Amino acid sequence: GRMHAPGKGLSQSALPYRRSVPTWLKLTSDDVKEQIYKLAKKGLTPSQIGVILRDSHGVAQVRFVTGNKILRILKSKGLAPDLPEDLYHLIKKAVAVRKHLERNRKDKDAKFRLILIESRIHRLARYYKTKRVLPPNWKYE
Amino acid sequence: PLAKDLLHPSPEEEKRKHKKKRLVQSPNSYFMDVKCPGCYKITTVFSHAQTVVLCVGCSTVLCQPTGGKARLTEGCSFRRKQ
Amino acid sequence: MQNDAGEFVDLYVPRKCSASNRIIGAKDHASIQMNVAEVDKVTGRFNGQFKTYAICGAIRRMGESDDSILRLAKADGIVSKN
Amino acid sequence: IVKPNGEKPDEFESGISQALLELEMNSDLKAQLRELNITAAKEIEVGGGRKAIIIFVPVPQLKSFQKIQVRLVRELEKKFSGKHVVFIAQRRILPKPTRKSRTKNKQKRPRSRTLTAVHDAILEDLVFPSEIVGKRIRVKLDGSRLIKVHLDKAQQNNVEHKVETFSGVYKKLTGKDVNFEFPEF
Amino acid sequence: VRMNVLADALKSINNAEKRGKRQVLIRPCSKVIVRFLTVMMKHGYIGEFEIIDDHRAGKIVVNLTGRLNKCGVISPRFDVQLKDLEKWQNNLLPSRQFGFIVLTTSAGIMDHEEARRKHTGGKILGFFF
RNA sequence: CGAUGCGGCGGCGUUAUUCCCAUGACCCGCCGGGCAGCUUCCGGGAAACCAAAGUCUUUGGGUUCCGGGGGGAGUAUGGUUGC
RNA sequence: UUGCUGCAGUUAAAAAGCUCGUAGUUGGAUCUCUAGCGUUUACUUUGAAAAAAUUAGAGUGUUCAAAGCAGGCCGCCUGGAUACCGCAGCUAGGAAUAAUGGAAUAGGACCGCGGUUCUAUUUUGUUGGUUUUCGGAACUGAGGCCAUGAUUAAGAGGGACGGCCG
Repeated sequence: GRMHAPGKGLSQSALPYRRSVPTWLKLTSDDVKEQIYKLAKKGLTPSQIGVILRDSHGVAQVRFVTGNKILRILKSKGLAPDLPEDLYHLIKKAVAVRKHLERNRKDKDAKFRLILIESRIHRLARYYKTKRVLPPNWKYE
Repeated sequence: PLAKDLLHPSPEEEKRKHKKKRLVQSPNSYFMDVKCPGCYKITTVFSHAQTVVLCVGCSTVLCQPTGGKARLTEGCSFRRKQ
Repeated sequence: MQNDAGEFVDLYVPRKCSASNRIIGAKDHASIQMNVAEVDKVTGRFNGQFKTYAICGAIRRMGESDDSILRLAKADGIVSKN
Repeated sequence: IVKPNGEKPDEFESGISQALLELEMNSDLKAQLRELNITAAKEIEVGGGRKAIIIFVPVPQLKSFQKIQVRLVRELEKKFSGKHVVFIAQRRILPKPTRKSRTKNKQKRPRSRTLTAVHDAILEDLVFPSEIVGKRIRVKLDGSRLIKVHLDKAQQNNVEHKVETFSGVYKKLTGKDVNFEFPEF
Repeated sequence: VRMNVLADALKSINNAEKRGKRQVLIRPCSKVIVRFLTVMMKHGYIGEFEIIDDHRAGKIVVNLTGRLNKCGVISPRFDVQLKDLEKWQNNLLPSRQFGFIVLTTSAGIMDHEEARRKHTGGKILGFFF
């Protein structure tokens, strides 16, 4: 089921068997790379970049056409962000809830949900410190 | 019950059954090409799409983001690719 | 069944179910032994030969004796293919 | 034209090298073949007498060979004897590092340099015209395996008669029997 | 979450056989399951099975003959020696006439009788009879 | 097995936004996750009952808390928390 | 009726009011040898080491037996065996199973190539002064080659976005 919820939701992406590039795809590996770079400069997230490239330009899977993933391409050049996507998003959700809580002292629900977010930050931070993508002195405030 | 070929299910039963609980996984989504009424240039869009997409040819909205599949604008004709 | 002497040391060899291949017990009163007749290829008359099926109590209770008889009849060529 | 790693060419590939030398000046494929080159070429007896031709080519050029393969096979098959020709990737297969290895395994062996990955790549490269859609592995009472490959209906008539060629050629360089079916959709 | 995939595989086969289904679907598929099923087939309990290969992690479809009484897993993987094997085949097997314990040994995954024959201990995976 | 709540998917025909589509309200199916219900010799249980309280002598998926005849007793004392 | 094998916890005695969480336990597919090694263990099989007595157990008519270590043949021919000995520590095979890592701002592997410092203690029959190479190291300025280097994306999980819902 979920991390911090009783729901057993089964809703994710089902990537097809055929890894083969579609015959109708005109864009080449280098052309896609140039597109990813141009998108990345506008200040976007690998998630958003992948969605925009899937919707607009008709690239089913970047890793199939190029042979490398979005964060990996941006890492290889050096247009990758300092904090990983998911940790950054948890921190901005945490500070948003804390900003709400600072006015509302009675909102017990907000306090409970903050505790649940903080737990996700710490559990993800520990993993990133284990893989040595963050420094070992990295704390949360 | 008791005799079904789990190996070779009938293709209509295969399509009905959930995308993740199929014998071999395949997405229900597809890639389709759009022909805008006030333009000559062709564009490709994802069946369940999430961003309002723009045709830079005439600078007009094509498909709308919805709960499921993206609703195309009136006049713009969609056709299945492979 | 057989000791190293050679002779068979047993009261009776029990019948196994034609469908599920379970041993039909001594006091399995819901177990059935059905005889299905053989027709003459030309005239379509009961020649005298018959083909026997046995179904255990479980398969009778489940209500899968029907499909089990049918699929056996299909396999043995009593029922026409398709 | 041919650059072996042993620095020792054989009569067969030295034969086919010339059989390719015409297609530059004869056809409009000179711009393609000039940059390209084959490494090895072999013959195998499948279907009890049927001679099938293998051409081992380098991996980095293979992507370019894929573009011209569909035409080149007919051109080759017309130039010399009407025989079934197919292009294979020359895959260096580095063995699994055991507790008693040589002073060579200083680096991690890539997953692409593994028996399973190589065999799957060779089966992909073999049937390039008809992209593999499904794969099954049946185990029979004796214990022996059988690989059932499920191809697409887009180029069925293209390689319908090559099922014998593929069924024969696979067992030579893998050591596993293969069968080929065409599902409806 | 899922731990000891063999446990789910053997439990699935056991339930299917008790219910009287002629085929059973197992997911996911690993070498350990394939070798275990191979040992079960070699002694003539299941018969032919197919490995439905998707790119993620395979599924097995097993033809079931009405022969298998029980097929159990032993968790965790206990350390079994030749001297202790009498005790195990005394405890788990229903008779000394038939039934087999499947050990993973340095030689490979194999039944207890072959383990005695080749003279090597290992880890207990499961039993069937 | 028939309902039901939220979302999605496909399809005759009624109606409203005049009409065409397109959205609502219905109608008939499907898929996933929830609140449940009816039926059943799947199988358990001392039974009452339970599709879990089933897959248990044919006894091992992972892990936490926790009972050991009835009283004395949630008592006495000690510690710790609290005005 | 203390349950590791092997017990219970709806009503017989029993699941914390509820969620988070560190330690603890458990953890999804996938990779077929050149006197030094090979990535290191756990696991398993073998070997030596391990006091007798005791226990199992060979031989032996204590008159039988519990015992005892004696005895048997007409000066002789005998016996005083053998096994087990948790764990851990040594020793040599196996490599399934289970942990761990071998190259990701390439100071990565493998090949011949440029120089800085020092040294081996053979050498100009032996002997005193300079300069050497060979034998052997760290530091580097480049070059060729690797089929050059990232398995998959869990009906595991986090996060993103879309239209709702209560």
